[PDB]
Amino acid sequence: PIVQNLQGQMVHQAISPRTLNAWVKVVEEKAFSPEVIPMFSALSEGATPQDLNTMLNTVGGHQAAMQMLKETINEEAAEWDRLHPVHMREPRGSDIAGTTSTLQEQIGWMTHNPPIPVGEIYKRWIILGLNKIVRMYSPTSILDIRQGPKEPFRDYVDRFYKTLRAEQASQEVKNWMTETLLVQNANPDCKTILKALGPGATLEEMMTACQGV
Amino acid sequence: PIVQNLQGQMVHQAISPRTLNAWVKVVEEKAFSPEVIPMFSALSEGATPQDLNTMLNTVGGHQAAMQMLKETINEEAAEWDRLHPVHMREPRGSDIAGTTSTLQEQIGWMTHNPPIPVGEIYKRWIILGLNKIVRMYSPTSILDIRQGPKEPFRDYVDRFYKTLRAEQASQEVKNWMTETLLVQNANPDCKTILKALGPGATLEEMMTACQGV
Amino acid sequence: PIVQNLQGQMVHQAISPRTLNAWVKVVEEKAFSPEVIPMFSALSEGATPQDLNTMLNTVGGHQAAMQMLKETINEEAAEWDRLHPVHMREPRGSDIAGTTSTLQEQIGWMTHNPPIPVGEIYKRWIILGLNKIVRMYSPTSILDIRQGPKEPFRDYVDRFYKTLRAEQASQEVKNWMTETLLVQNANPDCKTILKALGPGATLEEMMTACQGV
Amino acid sequence: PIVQNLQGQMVHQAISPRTLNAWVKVVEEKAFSPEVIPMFSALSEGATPQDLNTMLNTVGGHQAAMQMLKETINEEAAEWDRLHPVHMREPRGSDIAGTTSTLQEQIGWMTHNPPIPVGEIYKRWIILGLNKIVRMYSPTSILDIRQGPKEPFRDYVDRFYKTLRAEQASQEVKNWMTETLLVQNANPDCKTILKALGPGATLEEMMTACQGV
Amino acid sequence: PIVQNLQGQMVHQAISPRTLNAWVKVVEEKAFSPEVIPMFSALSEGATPQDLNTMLNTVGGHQAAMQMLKETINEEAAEWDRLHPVHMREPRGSDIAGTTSTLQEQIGWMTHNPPIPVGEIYKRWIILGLNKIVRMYSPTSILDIRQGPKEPFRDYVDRFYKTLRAEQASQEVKNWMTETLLVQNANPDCKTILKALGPGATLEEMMTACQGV
Amino acid sequence: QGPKEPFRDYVDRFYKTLRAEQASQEVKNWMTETLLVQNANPDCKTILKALGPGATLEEMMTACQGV
Amino acid sequence: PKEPFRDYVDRFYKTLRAEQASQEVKNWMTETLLVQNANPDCKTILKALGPGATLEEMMTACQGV
Amino acid sequence: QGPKEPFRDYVDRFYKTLRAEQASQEVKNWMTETLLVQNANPDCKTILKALGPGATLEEMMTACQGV
Amino acid sequence: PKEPFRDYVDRFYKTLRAEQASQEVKNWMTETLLVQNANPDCKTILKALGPGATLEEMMTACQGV
Amino acid sequence: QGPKEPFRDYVDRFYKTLRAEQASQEVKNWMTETLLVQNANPDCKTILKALGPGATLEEMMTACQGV
Amino acid sequence: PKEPFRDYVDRFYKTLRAEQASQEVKNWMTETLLVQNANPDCKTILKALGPGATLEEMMTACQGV
Amino acid sequence: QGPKEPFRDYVDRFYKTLRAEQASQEVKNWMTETLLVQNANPDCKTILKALGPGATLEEMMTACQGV
Amino acid sequence: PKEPFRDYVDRFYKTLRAEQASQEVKNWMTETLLVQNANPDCKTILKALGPGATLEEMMTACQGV
Amino acid sequence: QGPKEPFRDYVDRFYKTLRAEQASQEVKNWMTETLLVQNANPDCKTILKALGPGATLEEMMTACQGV
Amino acid sequence: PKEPFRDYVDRFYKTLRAEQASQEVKNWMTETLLVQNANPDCKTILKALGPGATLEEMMTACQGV
Repeated sequence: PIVQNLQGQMVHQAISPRTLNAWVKVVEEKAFSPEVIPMFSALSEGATPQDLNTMLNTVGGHQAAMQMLKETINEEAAEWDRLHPVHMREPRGSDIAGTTSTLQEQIGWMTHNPPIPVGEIYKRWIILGLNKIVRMYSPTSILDIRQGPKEPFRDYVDRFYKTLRAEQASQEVKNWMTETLLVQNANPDCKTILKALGPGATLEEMMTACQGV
Repeated sequence: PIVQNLQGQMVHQAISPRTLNAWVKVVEEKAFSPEVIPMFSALSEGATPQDLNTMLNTVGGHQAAMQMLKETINEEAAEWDRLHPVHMREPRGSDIAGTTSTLQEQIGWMTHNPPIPVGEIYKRWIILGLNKIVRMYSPTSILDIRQGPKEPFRDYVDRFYKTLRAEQASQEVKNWMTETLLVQNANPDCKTILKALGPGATLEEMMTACQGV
Repeated sequence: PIVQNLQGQMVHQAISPRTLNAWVKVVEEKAFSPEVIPMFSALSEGATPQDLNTMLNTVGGHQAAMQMLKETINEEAAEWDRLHPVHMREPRGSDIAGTTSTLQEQIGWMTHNPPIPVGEIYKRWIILGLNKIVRMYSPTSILDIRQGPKEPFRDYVDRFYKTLRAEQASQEVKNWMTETLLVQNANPDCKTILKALGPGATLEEMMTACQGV
Repeated sequence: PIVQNLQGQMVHQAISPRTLNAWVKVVEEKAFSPEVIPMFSALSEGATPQDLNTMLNTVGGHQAAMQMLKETINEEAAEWDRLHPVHMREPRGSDIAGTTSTLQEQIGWMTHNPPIPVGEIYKRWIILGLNKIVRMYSPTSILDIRQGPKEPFRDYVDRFYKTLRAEQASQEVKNWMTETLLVQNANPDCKTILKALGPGATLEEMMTACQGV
Repeated sequence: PIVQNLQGQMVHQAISPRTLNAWVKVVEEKAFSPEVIPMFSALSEGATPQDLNTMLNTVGGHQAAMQMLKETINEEAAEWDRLHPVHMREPRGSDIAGTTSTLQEQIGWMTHNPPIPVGEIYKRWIILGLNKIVRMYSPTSILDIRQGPKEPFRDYVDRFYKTLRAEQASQEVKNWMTETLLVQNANPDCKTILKALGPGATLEEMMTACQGV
Repeated sequence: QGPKEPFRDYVDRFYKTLRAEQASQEVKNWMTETLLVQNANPDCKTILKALGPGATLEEMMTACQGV
Repeated sequence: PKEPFRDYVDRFYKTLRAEQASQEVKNWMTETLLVQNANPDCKTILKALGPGATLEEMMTACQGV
Repeated sequence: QGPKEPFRDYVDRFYKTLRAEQASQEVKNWMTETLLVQNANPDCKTILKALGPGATLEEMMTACQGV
Repeated sequence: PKEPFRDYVDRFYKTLRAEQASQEVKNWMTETLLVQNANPDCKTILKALGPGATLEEMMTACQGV
Repeated sequence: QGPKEPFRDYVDRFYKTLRAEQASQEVKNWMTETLLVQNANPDCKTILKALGPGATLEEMMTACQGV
Repeated sequence: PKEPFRDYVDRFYKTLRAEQASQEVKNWMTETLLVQNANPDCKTILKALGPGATLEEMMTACQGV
Repeated sequence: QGPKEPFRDYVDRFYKTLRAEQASQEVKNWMTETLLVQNANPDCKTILKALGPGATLEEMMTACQGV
Repeated sequence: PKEPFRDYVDRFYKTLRAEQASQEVKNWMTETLLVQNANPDCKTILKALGPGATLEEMMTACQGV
Repeated sequence: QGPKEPFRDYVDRFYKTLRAEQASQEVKNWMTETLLVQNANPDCKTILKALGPGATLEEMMTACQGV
Repeated sequence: PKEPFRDYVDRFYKTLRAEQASQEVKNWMTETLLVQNANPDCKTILKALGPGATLEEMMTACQGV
């Protein structure tokens, strides 16, 4: 992170040891279940690119996942260099990625007016790679999720949304999936309740109708 | 949060990374079980509206829940604008919600004399939305909770109160529910013990009578 | 808590958000099992009455438990007013409870010479209420605890002491309970080993005799 | 702990609330399993005797364990007074134990040149008492540990070493126990593999030979 | 760690008590499962050799593991003394290991220009020893890992990679192992799917082909 | 509600009981909304739940007649 | 009896094109009679819509039961 | 208490034993309150628990006679 | 024998309106005799109230057992 | 797809249905890619998955004919 | 029928060395005929490669099925 | 110890073996205390454990004779 | 044989009041003979006390076995 | 290795296969050390593991002949 | 056949004290012949030591198999 020093000038604060341990727990124990993206996004709040690379040094070891992450970062760095050609110096994609930039360059950019938020930029490329990894480690297609013959509708909704949260689908597809597939893949008793609501039903109406089904 | 700087003037302290991770754990792993409201209320102590929005950026992803939260916030923001028409400037509902206000406006209001506690105000609108979400994700009506034929009365009381804590019921209804339904839905042996106490029984008397039932 | 400011004068430090979350976890998940009293006592180290009330705002919601806590606090506040009649001003019971006192009154009392430790006083009234609540939520009388026919003696000793720790019993009764009931309620094989030690046996002798029984 | 104040003079920092809660978790939930000694040793890093007594106020409640701890501390305090007769004043055993010494005496001793490290001294007496308690609560003699007929050798080695770590045995006895009993109490198939290594085998050789046995 | 003091000069900050407790949890509870190396690497960020030795004082007790660690450190210290003969003074291997160096020597080296990063050097020797220990405590050869007849391919990939992460294999061997053994040891149905991809398949292609197999 | 009981008869039983019930009007409001659906016959209950909680008694009867 | 509801509808509206009642009557005819002359199962399903149902609602609800 | 034993007889057994018991008056207080109910016959015990712990022995006998 | 307790009460008080003892006797009559002439099960339930029971307590306790 | 149905017939069924389906072109894109493989016959599905998602319909038919 | 695919290939190419069609024909002969004259199982496996398959792909795919 | 073996005979077996055992005197001290009780016959072992670890061999034999 | 140990003790001490040996003998008589003339089970239990046992220890140990 | 196969024959099978194997010399080193023991017959494998990984092929054969 | 290995050793060395070959031969005799004349099971166990085994290794390994 970045902290105002005793002289009032902004200075680096290293990402604290037990924060990195909380990220190591998230990488090692949750096996890229979709909550890894929220927890990465949270633990890296205000992280400089040096801090973000300090976190990715423990995605290393998951060498298949790390490869997908590195190539996604490189792909986005090239796309940055394409969208923003050459005119502190303005950061190139490798400067955003914290490989070629100095720490003082990173903090300078993040503390500029207007800010050049290279940390919270690079964090988007990393989150996009983590989305690819969460897809790879997903156990099921959304089309495989069906309600158990005695499964509570809440628990099926959780299985469904947890899977949907991993999918590649655009929001327009996720809307269609929510309405059609959540109804379609319910068990026949609960499906009968859901069908009676008609196509415009909110998830609130669906679940409140199916309490104790 | 808000912290007195080295100059003695009040300044922003960002909600720390591992605090946000503790909130991500509460959203992701506890599936809007009713303890999500206490834990939100605790983790957001002294949060500015910018901090609260930083926490809600991880209710996003639970898109059905996030919709209920956004529309509840907008509903309360309109109700604020109705209850407090136009006369720092006094905050409009979108200023309470931290969308249109600056961070310095938020801290200025929260540090005024008397304080204008826009953080601990907005936190009530958020908690009201989380109550709607906790209802939606509740597994059972309070009327579905019945003591198992060999369930310890303590464990049934916990199942009952945990469900009652999710319900929409006003306190007058919750009082009636406690006295009549907790007795009514006990198993017949324990119900016989509870009935013998009469209608005025405290929960202490009920549980102390039913130890080892 | 209370912290020496940059001017050297003592000032309030708010009980930190993730400390309150650790208390919410203790209230919500451990269901007033007896370790709730140690964890309350620990998390509230150096808490002012405003801090303690900030912690009790999450016992609220457990409305039966909260009622027992409020009436125990009020009972102790009246007993304080009785034991210390009217002569900073000396704190009345409601000043100890942090309802009628200002934060500066609370810190002034806690930092006086000699100290008037209104925080670590009020914390005793709260712990006394938590003892009543731990009794109510206890699953068994100490007289119901018997060693399983193949239960290791250590595990029965833990079940016994965990229950004994919840009981109302004075220390003289707890001594008698330890010696007579721990022997009496062992299974007949282990009971035979324990009886052979005679009445003066320490718990160390009992357990070291019963390793691998 | 001890911290350099803004004037550069050393001053007390109270053992933080959530550190005490992490110790309460270790005492309450791990039932004096042998890792309680490492976790006590870690959480009490740089603790003054006042801090250490603040931690032992939650071993209280485990009244049998607390008695063994108190009498071990008193025994060591007398042994200190014997080994160091009367000549800040030099600390007596009760000054090491933080009962008769002031906080400023404790910090003065710990910050002297050479240091008089009354905290990290007293912590040894406490750890010696915790060793007695870990023995009492041990479930088995080391002689009771035998490998299951299909138990992986790693898991038996863990059961064995975890038990050995609780035993009274001197290091010379622990060496003999490791070599003879770990071989002797293996199941006959794995025992056949281990015997083939001869008496000089390292634990590395034993385990690498028994992978997938 | 190392922190800039109020005078701007760099000074020691002790590795905080609850950080050491998080390491004790990692050593005691995770039984040298391979995530112990990431968690050591994370918790020891910026650790001086005195801090690292403070962490290794709780690998002590796992006396077989501690022996492998000590001899690996001594082996690397001798190799350091060989690779860097005698010319602050330049650190010898025992100065890197923090046995013969002073704390001020350690911080002086770590804060030099260019830095002499004795902490993040010594941490490599420790991690190399932890790799030996993780091998010893590994439950299986990579050749023993086979997919269950109904095991999801994701779960077999996790079992495989978790085992591969423990192995001695160089990266060239790990590449060959990934491609040939992951295919070879799949169950015959999933193996049929994997074989159809040909030898060049990425892990992404393998897993996306085997979703719901 | 009985296993074959017409919904108009069950409504009559319910409100006839509710007049004797001694709880306050606030509780009776919650009762009329929650219990009337909860204790309905499983077929009739399935019809009623599809109306949602805002339905009037007239609408509930109009839907459930002949179920 | 067991005629698919779309076929019963087609018969009904084909007849309603022929018989010559006034518009208010034809409205009432569709709304009451299309339900009341339906198969007993279909009639039971259709009454769950109440009196406001358009034909599209009736067909999408019934599905031939 | 026996499976058919009159409560007055069980009280006589209990207090006759309590006079021989060697524990202090503090323990005997706890005994008279806790054990007398705990070891009562399950029917009689069900009557006694409904009186609550503040009941006198006279009240306990007055309630349990003829159970 | 098995008469519902409300009916036994009604018979008793209907009789107590007729027989002419003084008020102190009538008080004692309700309190002792309404219990002691009850059905044996009802009598067993009613004695659990002790001597202080009003008729409302007696009826709400017994419920016809 | 049927247990013995030729893949060209299943493709005809699928796209004939897809023309009647009322969802937007964005959804239909996702449908044509995902559902066509997902609902294929297990043998034919095994052939299709080996082509990967980038395969054209012509390639899918060319592979699955005679499966 | 059940001849191992390598032996069928060897027979085919041994024959293709003898019969005298032009190069474009020989290319088409290997590509179409080596598949179309294969055993029915082998033919089924080989068509999964499409028309671009080299002989090395054909043999490493078929493995004699 | 055998299922019927007199404790004096088991002590003779044990110490006769202990003289042949090659471990150091520190280990033999731990052996004589721990193993002698641990490997005793379950009845005899129950007698021995009640003496506690500080008992002498003479006391152990004096207690276990005729068990 | 199966006589409760308290009764055997009472017989023994009643006899020891009568027979006229000197005090050192009477001490030895209680200590050795009260054990050695006991029932074989009682004797087995009592030897577990060793020679130092007072009569109160003997009775509280034996309990009539 | 076969259930009765002489170790010299299994070594010949293994290295004859290893010459055909297309992996690099780094992989073949790991193969010769790991697989030769791992795939040995359970009796022969038990002999081989007792030699440890540093043993030469000559030592492995010298130990396993006649197993 | 089934003779305990210590007894076979004792017979062998008792004989080796008598027969008069030179020292290099006696070394080879102990090393090869003590194994090769052993019982077939013992011989199988002993070859697992290789040629370097001293008699103490041979006895502590074999244990009479």
